[PDB]
Amino acid sequence: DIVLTQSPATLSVTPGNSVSLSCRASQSIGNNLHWYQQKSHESPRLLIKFASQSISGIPSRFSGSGSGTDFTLSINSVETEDFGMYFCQQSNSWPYTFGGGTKLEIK
Amino acid sequence: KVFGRCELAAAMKRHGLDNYRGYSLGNWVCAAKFESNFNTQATNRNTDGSTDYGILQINSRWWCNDGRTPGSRNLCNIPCSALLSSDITASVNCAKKIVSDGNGMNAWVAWRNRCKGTDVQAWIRGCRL
Amino acid sequence: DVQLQESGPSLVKPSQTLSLTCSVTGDSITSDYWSWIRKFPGNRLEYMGYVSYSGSTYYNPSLKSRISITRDTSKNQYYLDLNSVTTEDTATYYCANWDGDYWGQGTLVTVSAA
Repeated sequence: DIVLTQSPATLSVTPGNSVSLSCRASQSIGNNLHWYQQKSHESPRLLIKFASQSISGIPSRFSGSGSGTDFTLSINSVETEDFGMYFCQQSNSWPYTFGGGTKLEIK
Repeated sequence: KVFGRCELAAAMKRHGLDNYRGYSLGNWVCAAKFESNFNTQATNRNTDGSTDYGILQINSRWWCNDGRTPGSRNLCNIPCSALLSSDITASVNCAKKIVSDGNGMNAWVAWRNRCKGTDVQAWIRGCRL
Repeated sequence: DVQLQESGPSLVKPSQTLSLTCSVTGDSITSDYWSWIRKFPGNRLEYMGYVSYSGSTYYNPSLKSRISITRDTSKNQYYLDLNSVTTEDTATYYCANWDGDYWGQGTLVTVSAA
């Protein structure tokens, strides 16, 4: 299966600062990588689709980039409502697989 | 917009169709060639009142909503007009959902009749990708 | 607009079949592809599978073919059956549309001898 590796596993930041989260695939997946946010006691929320395409209703501070095997999710000026888990998921090949997640916490 | 063969091959690769769900890039370029002759503005009104839209001739009865087709289902959750842009983003997004059904690329009649079983790789050969 | 909600037992025994239901409100199930995803302890997400408009299904090989995803148009809902469960199947189960735009609230199912 396509293996997705996310780093760092955890990242602490002070609100107002920006961060970038990494997701690397074991093989090329084109632009077929979606990013999800998940807070405790909540279901995942789609933030970015197909590596860099925006999602209606998501804050503009969230952006995605990358192609092939290297992708990143960037948050321009983190807000308190952004703390939680972030997962990347590939849809290039079946079975769909998820990265192990990156926890974003207040420093 | 009318794409050049190699121009579309590079664009589709950029849009992640190089090996999407088991289908090599040539399949998509070949499909576009026979479905719309590489024309992003191509439209074809069908008998059932539905219309095929764009470079990949996506149908208004199952995939997009053009607000004029009977039992429309809008499986792609998008307006057909979005599939008529010179920007292939929306068509690719929807085509990916279509091919994700068990029927795969058989959804494209032209692809089935003129591409399936042929050396589809030829469609991306001789191109700077 | 669309709403999804999981329902079913929260406690099951080893070896039995775990069954969950996802009720869809706001539109017909015949108008989208439907999926099941689960979260194991330690923030590990696993895509279980999905059923597309033609009835075709795609199941994660990790489930070793113990999974079944079906639909019921009349009740506008779809289901998840997982046979011969073990404690390794304890997780929070979520239903969601294929696009990833709509999700249920998720439901914890614990597999225990007690």
